[PDB]
Amino acid sequence: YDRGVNTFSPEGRLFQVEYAIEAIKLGSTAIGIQTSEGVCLAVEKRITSPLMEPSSIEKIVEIDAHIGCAMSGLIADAKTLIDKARVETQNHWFTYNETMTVESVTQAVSNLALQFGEEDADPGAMSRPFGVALLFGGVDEKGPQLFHMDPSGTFVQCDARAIGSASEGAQSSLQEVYHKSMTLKEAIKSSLIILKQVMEEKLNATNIELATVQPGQNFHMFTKEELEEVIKDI
Amino acid sequence: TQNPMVTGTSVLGVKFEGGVVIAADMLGSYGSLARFRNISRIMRVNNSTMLGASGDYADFQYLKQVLGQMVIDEELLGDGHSYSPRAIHSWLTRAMYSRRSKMNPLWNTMVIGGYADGESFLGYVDMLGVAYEAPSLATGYGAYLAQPLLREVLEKQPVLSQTEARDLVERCMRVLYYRDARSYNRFQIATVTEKGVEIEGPLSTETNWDIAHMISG
Amino acid sequence: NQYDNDVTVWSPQGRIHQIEYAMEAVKQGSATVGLKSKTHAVLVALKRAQSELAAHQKKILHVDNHIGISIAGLTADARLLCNFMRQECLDSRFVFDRPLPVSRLVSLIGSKTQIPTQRYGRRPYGVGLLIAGYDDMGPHIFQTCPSANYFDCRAMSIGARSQSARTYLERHMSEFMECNLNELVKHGLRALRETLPAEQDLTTKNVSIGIVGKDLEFTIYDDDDVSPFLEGLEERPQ
Amino acid sequence: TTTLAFKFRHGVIVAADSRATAGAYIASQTVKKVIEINPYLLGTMAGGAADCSFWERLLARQCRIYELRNKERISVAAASKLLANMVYQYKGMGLSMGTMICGWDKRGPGLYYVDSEGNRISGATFSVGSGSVYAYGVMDRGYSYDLEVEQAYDLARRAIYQATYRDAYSGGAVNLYHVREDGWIRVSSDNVADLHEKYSG
Amino acid sequence: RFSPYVFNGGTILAIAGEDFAIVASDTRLSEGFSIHTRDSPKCYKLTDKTVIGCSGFHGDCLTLTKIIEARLKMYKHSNNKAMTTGAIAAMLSTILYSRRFFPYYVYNIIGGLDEEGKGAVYSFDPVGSYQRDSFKAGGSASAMLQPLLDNQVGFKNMQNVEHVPLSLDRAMRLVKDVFISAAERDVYTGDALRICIVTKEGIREETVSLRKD
Amino acid sequence: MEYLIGIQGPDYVLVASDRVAASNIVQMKDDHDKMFKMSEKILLLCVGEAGDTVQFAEYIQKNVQLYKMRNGYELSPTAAANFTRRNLADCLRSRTPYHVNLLLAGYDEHEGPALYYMDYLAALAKAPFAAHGYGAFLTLSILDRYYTPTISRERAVELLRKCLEELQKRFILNLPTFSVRIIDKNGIHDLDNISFPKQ
Amino acid sequence: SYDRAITVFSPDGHLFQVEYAQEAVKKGSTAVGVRGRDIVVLGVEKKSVAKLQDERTVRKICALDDNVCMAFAGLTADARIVINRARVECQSHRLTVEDPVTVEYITRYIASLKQRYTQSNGRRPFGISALIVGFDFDGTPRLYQTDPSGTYHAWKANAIGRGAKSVREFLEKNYTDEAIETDDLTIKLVIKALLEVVQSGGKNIELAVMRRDQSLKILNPEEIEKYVAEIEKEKEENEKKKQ
Amino acid sequence: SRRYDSRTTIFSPEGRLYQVEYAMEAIGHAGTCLGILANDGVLLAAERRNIHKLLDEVFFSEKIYKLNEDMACSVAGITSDANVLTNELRLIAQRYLLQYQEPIPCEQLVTALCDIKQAYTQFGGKRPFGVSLLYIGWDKHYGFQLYQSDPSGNYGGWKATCIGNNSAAAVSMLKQDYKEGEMTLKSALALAIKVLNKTMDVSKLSAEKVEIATLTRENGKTVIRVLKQKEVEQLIKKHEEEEAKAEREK
Ligand SMILES: CC(C)C[C@H](NC(=O)[C@H](CCc1ccccc1)NC(=O)CN1CCOCC1)C(=O)N[C@@H](Cc1ccccc1)C(=O)N[C@@H](CC(C)C)[C@@H](O)[C@H](C)CO
Repeated sequence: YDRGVNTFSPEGRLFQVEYAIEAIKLGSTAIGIQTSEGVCLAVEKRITSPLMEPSSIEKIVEIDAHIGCAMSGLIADAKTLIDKARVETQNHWFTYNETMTVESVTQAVSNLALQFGEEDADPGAMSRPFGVALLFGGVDEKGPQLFHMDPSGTFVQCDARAIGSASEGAQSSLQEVYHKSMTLKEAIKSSLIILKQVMEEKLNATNIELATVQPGQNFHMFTKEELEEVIKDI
Repeated sequence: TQNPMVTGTSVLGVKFEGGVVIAADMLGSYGSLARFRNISRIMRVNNSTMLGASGDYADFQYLKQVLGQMVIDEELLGDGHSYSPRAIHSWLTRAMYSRRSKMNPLWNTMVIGGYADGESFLGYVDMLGVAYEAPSLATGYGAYLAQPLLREVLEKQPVLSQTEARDLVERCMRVLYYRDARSYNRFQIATVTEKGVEIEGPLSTETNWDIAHMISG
Repeated sequence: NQYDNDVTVWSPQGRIHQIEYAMEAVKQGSATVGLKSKTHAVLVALKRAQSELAAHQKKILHVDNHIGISIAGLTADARLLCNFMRQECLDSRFVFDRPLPVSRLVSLIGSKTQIPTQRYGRRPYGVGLLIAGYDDMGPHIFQTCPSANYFDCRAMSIGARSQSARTYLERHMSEFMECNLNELVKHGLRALRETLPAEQDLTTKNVSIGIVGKDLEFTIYDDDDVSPFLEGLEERPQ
Repeated sequence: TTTLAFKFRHGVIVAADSRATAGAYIASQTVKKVIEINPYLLGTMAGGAADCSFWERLLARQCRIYELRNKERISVAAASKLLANMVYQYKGMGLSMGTMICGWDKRGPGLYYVDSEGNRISGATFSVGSGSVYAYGVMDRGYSYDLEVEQAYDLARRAIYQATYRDAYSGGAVNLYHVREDGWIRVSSDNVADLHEKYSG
Repeated sequence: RFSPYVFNGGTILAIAGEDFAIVASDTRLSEGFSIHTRDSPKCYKLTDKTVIGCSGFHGDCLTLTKIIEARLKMYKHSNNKAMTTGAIAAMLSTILYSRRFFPYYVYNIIGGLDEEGKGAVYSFDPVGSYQRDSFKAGGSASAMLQPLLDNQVGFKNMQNVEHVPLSLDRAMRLVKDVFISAAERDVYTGDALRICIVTKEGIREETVSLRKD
Repeated sequence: MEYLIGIQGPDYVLVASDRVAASNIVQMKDDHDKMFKMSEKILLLCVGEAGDTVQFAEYIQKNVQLYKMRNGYELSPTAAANFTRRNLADCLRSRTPYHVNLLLAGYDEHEGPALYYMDYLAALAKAPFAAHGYGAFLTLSILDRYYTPTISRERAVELLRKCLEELQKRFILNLPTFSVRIIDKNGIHDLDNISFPKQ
Repeated sequence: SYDRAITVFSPDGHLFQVEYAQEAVKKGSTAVGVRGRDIVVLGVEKKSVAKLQDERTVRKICALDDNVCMAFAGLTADARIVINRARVECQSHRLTVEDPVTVEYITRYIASLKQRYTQSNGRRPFGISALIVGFDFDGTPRLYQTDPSGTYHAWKANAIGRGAKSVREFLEKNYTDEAIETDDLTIKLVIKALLEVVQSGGKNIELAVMRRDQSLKILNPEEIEKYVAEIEKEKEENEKKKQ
Repeated sequence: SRRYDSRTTIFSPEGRLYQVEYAMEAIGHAGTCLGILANDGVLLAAERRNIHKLLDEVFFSEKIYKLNEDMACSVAGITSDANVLTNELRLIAQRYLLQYQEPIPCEQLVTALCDIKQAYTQFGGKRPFGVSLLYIGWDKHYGFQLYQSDPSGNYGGWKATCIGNNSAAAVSMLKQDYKEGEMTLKSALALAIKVLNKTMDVSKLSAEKVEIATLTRENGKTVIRVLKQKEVEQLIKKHEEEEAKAEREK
């Protein structure tokens, strides 16, 4: 039995969107932590073969010099959203000569939420929701901020948040170790610990990627050596 | 409109205590020809405002149609809200500027008189979208002839009675009939008060021609 | 089951199931209350949180200096409709230099939201709205449904367990018209808190307030700015 | 206007005046005619002020998006080609604009001249603006690839100065930038009134 | 044929102090050789920290004003913050350039306070070219106003003089003086001078009188 | 103002252009190149309007290369010439016409050496020798006087020298140096730049 | 036009059309590729040898530009479409940017195209996977792999098509620094990996190589027979005198 | 609306396009049509389904279309779709000619049509063209050429192949009597007569029932000719005189 992509369930929800939420659960788990010293984003790479170059797996990307993004689920869908975000930030800079607040970027991307449909639509318009979940970590005038967005388009600020396959467990483990006054080192440490817990493979310097955005320093992707130096104090 | 055809000349306006008065002759001229000597260039836009128009009469008829429709549309709702004179003035400004920017102007210069919330309103709108408020207004040759008289009085006595303003208007229409070659000795006076809008019928202006016998001496 | 999946399909009982299913989306969100005195219009919204580490969802949005809304349902549709209302208000100010009468804005919401309920492949807006506004007809509380129907209210509540709030408001309607601002917000907060089991109550972390009136533009109080309203309330019963 | 730029052994020297006129009237003498596109990319600016500013700003935006997308920095040739392509679509519509895209590339020091007419040429030295001829004189009479840094600074500064002396539509203050491999550096910003005292006596 | 432009006159001035910003303009609206009105200030309050002065063709002045208002509101709805002065300057640049091939016949000067509380002026040309200034004039009498301020505020062409920062009082009297002098020579400048002072406290409006000829 | 010249031999095509990029009254470039490699055995000499030249030429070039990639073999000089002529003729009555005069040099494995001449109006004509620009008015006659269908490449280069020297003598424009290339069975060969030690 | 959602989500969160396209890729002739020091080699298996068919007109290896080559696996027509659009893009890049093209860039373009076809109305996912190979400026040799979903990655060596898992496992167990230390040795590695799944021949194998700043070179069946002879000799001089 | 859609451009769970395969099934019922490549030319030979006593015969052919002065094609399947595709082929050829001022290379024409067919398989929601085509031609790049294209938008270059009813047996039979590099037009015609003889359901084979065309290179120009009934009769009779001869040795 087939139906339209904008059909409502008797419960009052859109089938395709819910199914996209279901699609997220099969993606690599990622954790973002907000801290007055900066925001951190960590994610497992899930390398399926020794032949696969792990440096070509980026689930953490730079939206702008002050904003980075972590993604989980169908990455191919996420690429579009990332580019849209970058373009939005640059347009805003061009127009207003200032940086975008993390919330504004997150909202902008969130506006592409239910922009799908069949009839009464453009030829190039989306046929289905984006099967991906996003964590926007960045530093603006309101300091360090972390946001979460799902295919529903509902975006909300989080102090600490985990998305992906091991979402629930990692979220519990996050609740157990978060107080609104951690240092950034503590946040990174905790992130990597929970990551090591939830990952099926042995956590190493080529198994994941970690990035931080702090009030004094731009978006920084942790190199192999730095990753090792944090994994060191396991 | 790129080339105006049948046109009307000056339109006068002036505020007074508890109302606004506007005047305009009933002439539509086809160049130098006084072709249509019995046409109203004043419209009652609802009960709180009113409009006088200079320039192409056809475009004025268009604006009359449109404004009438807007007022009807609003009156259908009956939600307790209505178009204030300032609102109508703002709309008209927007419209004229819009047509101006399409390089297809409505060849009109208009004076909107009104009375709402105990305040007297008088607004001017160009065909280019140049708009403003003033205690006295005069379009066309009036702006060169009637307006100097109006300002002289208003700077010596800001508040006028209805009769005073009406007298001033009459005298100005007399001056205009004297000096404007495209005017006509048959005009209309519209008035806004709290009682509403009232347009008085075909008026004439008394004329003195004694200076005809001053050729020699 | 064969009349369930399209908004252009009438049931043999003279009903449209997709519209009703869309109506069910309003009850999926956190409850919200709206009430008016004779000088002020007030929205009180119970913000919801996923986990304790996630901030509470925004429920009150600014539309114009004289108009604000409280949402209940799909946040995306809510943002859409909100941007629409904002745009219409801006248009009204641009053209007439006067604020758009609330009732007319609501009418436009009705007209817009009615369209997709009659075209194949389209869907109703999955969101309910409480609109608080002030114009020269006084304060106004309006309610808009996914069925594109709208209501002019003295008081209203929509969403999860909003029945309690409704039952409360229906008793204090007579009091509402003469209350001062603080008493009005009080009543709103009591109505809102009625939609909660006794193990939980209102907090500065989970309550938002929107106020508009003859002496005040639409303002949103979120955290520490809510305390002057909460502090001054009964202990409630069990 | 009176901007000029030349590449030598130690990078790319860029210089400009700061005068902005509206007819014979001098509207400003404090105009930054050297736009900082990237920390490695500079763009001189001559002709229609709004045109140059807008289009080079848009160019900067585009280069930033390129940097984010390709995870690498845009080349001088690619930036100049980008600007040229953007401008060409408006050929004949009356955009007055003549700019120089300067920087350090994977091919070393890069310098391009880009017109609103449609020109786009790489070269050693370039001078653009109403006083370009006067600058060309002294610059050509004093140029060498083996110029030492301070010498290059002197040459550029002096050329812009003499240009301001002869050209009625050039004046204000000589601004000077140096583009090196690790990025560009704001060398100087000397007012013409002072440079007169320095150069004459 | 038909011209979509008409010059309506008007002079405009902005001065930036350490903790203040003055935006002043005459109140004369004219056309050809006639006066439209003597009560038409060219100053527009945008935000508590920002005031805009617009001179030239009145149609484009009104239009551009209303546009700026609407877009201020939009930005406020979009970012939950008010537009900073420099941001309004950049936005105005883009808006002006958006009509690059059918320009607003408008001279624009923005005066206000930056994010550090200090004063700032931004001068514009009809198609979006703008820059930050300590003081700038625009409009019909611009060439009459500028040279004195270059001398008195910029201390230009003055030997062994002290560089004492401009106080609000001296700036005010300077504005009144240059406008009074301009009313003597410019036929488009007269009637009244409105001055808008912008400090941390907010926006004051003063109104001096100019001759009526 | 720009100058192009082509001389076809029995088994080769010799082409040359000026190296000046000038604007207003100044030379802005002394090493400007007016030639575009389109195939391994095809050169396109384009000259004229500001942006039109490079835009059109590069468009044609990349389209030829696209043909090569799509089909595994290159276009013949003739097919190329008619391709460019088609493009130029199509834009002639459009909104965006390209004001470009051009020469096309080529060598085919079947038809041998070939030289083509194109008006800005997109009139294509094959010729044993051709020239573009004002300089042509001073050189063509010379080419008439001394050209023979069996001319050797050495003699062809010498003839080219006669032409360029004539430009140095009568032409009021500067034009100190010249790009010179040849095309045969072995593709495109860059020759020593004919230059005149002025200053 | 045809405004119909083709690729949609299933209740379990799957995109069935894309998976089906991947199954269509699984039915394709096996295509492998390895990356070396100064060379890069791509080889395609079961070329459906009918001996009455012209080999040239059915090659599964295509050049996109002078810099980048590409092999594929799946629906050949779709592959033609993708390949041509890729070539056009390679030229357009030169038009808008003076520089040529990076392997990563064109790979990203192809991937984005495929994804766009996974999310557009009225369309249908390309039933191909691609092994893209090149030597971008800076000398660094690179190999990438694409997927109908739109996902793309970089590999040291990989395989797609019929029995891709087998050749993937073989390559995993055979990809060393000793292997692919010389050009002929890398090519021999490709030939061996292909022979580990192909129906035992050599006239079924099409192999091509890109090297340094040179053009793409396809190997004649004679040279392939020579390398296969050396491979069959090394399998009897190091696997026969020990077993 | 969504109910009536037959979803023509959609993957089957196995990863295949059903309408394409069904179109192949349609082609399998159409008249047998083969083509063979030689050293001095190339030929097409097709079974005629329009074989009735009352037919008027007003065209040069029935299943053989001329596309270009250097190229011709034969068709198998739905004849109207075939008309569409052939007309479009002529269009493409003339466009290439108009642009480059030289005949379109055969493979380029084939790919050009195949891109359209593939386009019909990937989007639009339309049924594909139930047509397979055989292309014969000459160009200055690859000389004499034979091609085959299926409704899938897929194509290939052959030295000899068959399409239509009983195509498989015909293909194996061609494999048997093939001759890479040693094929002449005459021997190819003999092969055609043989295969068409064993494959055509109605035996004996009159010239009424078949249709043969040849493309050859003669004095700089390309010649395309459809054989008259008499010539075909000669080939048939010769085939019988070679069949009753080999059966003597028993
Ligand atoms: C207000 C000043 C500070 C800026 C000035 N702007 C202006 O002059 C604007 C431009 C309006 C326009 C309309 C339509 C299309 C284009 C432009 N015009 C006006 O403001 C009003 N005027 C009316 C009568 O008097 C002349 C101008 C300007 O751009 N000046 C150019 C010269 C110019 C070019 C093209 C058109 C008009 C003028 C300039 O300074 N160029 C310098 C470099 C740049 C970056 C400032 C140089 O060229 C050097 C100084 C020589 O002038």
